[PDB]
Amino acid sequence: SKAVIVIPARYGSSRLPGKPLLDIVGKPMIQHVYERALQVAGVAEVWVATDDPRVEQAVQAFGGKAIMTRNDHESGTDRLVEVMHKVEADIYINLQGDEPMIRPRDVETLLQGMRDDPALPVATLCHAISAAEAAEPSTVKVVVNTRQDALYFSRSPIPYPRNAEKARYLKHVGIYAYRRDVLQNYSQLPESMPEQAESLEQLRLMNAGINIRTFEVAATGPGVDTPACLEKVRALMAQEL
Amino acid sequence: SKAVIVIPARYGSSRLPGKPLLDIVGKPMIQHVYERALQVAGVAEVWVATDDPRVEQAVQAFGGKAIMTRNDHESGTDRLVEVMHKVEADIYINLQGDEPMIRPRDVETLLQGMRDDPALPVATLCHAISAAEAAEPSTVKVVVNTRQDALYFSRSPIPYPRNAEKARYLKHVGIYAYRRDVLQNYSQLPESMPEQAESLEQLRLMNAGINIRTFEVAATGPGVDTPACLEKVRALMAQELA
Ligand SMILES: Nc1ccn([C@@H]2O[C@H](COP(=O)(O)O[C@@]3(C(=O)O)C[C@@H](O)[C@@H](O)[C@@H]([C@H](O)CO)O3)[C@@H](O)[C@H]2O)c(=O)n1
Ligand SMILES: Nc1ccn([C@@H]2O[C@H](COP(=O)(O)O)[C@@H](O)[C@H]2O)c(=O)n1
Ligand SMILES: [Mg+2]
Ligand SMILES: [Mg+2]
Repeated sequence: SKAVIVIPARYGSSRLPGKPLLDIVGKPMIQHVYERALQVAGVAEVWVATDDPRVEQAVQAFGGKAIMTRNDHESGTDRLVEVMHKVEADIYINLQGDEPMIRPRDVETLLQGMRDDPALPVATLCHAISAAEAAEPSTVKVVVNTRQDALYFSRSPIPYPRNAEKARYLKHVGIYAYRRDVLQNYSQLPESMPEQAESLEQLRLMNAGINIRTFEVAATGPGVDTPACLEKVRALMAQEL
Repeated sequence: SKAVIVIPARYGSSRLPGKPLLDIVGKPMIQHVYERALQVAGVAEVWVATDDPRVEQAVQAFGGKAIMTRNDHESGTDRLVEVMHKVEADIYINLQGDEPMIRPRDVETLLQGMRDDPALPVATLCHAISAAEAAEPSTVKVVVNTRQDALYFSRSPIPYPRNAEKARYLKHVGIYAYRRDVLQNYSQLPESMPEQAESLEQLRLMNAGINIRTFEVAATGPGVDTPACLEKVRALMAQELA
């Protein structure tokens, strides 16, 4: 069972142009994600899928591996599909390029989940959050069954607190592990109403009946979408030293 | 394929003490639900399940079949399990005792779905609603996939309207059809945190990986839960006789 990591890292960004190259305590963000991907055991290759020559140069300068991809993809998943046709693997792990506080051990948990059950199509992560936190539509909630399969991904606070002291909440951590066959059939899947209404691409998978198993991990460090959040990651990663 | 209908009828009610006996055009609500259940084709027997002798006498007075069940039951579905041990059937249909405007044709659609797919564990009903109607916690919402299977049920307005113009809402009609094996171990299913927080019995099935297929029907008549709606129901019900 060959497994590879692919890190979507487009140069463009609405809030932080050239995000991948932003310096964090001495190293460009994309490097922090790449080096940590390298600490994950059981993975044969780690790639940074980019669209700009500057990102590609930056990745090669610190020893990393980069692969150029179409500069008109609508999302990291669509770019991952392009990489799939080019890099042969049985399992592909999609790691966000703007989440440098990722924990290698967390990615191992994810991989183990795929290998312990070869029938599992997709796997992802999640961690506990308060009800106050679950109220934010910017934070995605996931509801799971006993086997930990996802029932639904929503920006609405679910489960609903009819009996609030009985409610337990979960934030979805955007890391994904995919079986090869799922990426091969991907471009054929139609966008679904829940997906367009919620603005949650993973819903496209649930629509088509493809199962996604979650795996709980401890609370995860913040991502880099805003200048404010960027200073947050710096202060955090620095002190971590 | 033997199919039977069981109508749970707990007496108590915070808002409407004794809903089942509440009169509607000269018939206890429970009668309207029973007579309509009798119009459903393909069903061999129709029972009413209660924990209160007052409801029991009321059903026998109009010549219906009534069975007494424990009072410690947590839900209607748990109550049907007790009935299951005594009343044999391949398929059990749980019809709410407080929705008198039920359409026999909709229950047949439900039964047809079970028979068309002998592998389907549970089937239920749903119908389109406005976003405004979906805001109410008392109205349960359901979100499905392309095979009409349910993804999740909630009192919360789902799907969340990030792009409000693309949100389409489906209201869950609380009628259920289950294979016998579903009930035989429904009361032995692990606790569902979602069930406990949302107070939705069907969530115990999802928590256990048991599939529930949805079937869309036309907008249904309101229910007798609030003194406000109870009047809308009498007006309509009487208007129907006309
Ligand atoms: N301990 C209990 C509680 C309820 N019931 C009976 O079960 C039926 C369904 O209950 P409901 O409370 O009116 O309806 C609910 C509700 O909460 O509105 C139950 C809930 O678990 C779930 O089945 C939703 C559906 O999602 C449809 O809304 O519907 C009623 O005839 C009620 O008397 C019972 O027998 N024993
Ligand atoms: N069109 C797109 C959109 C996002 N992505 C990647 O997906 C991740 C998260 O997306 P955001 O730009 O929205 O933060 C980033 O690593 C980003 O580079 C991509 O490679 N192509
Ligand atoms: Mg982002
Ligand atoms: Mg009701």
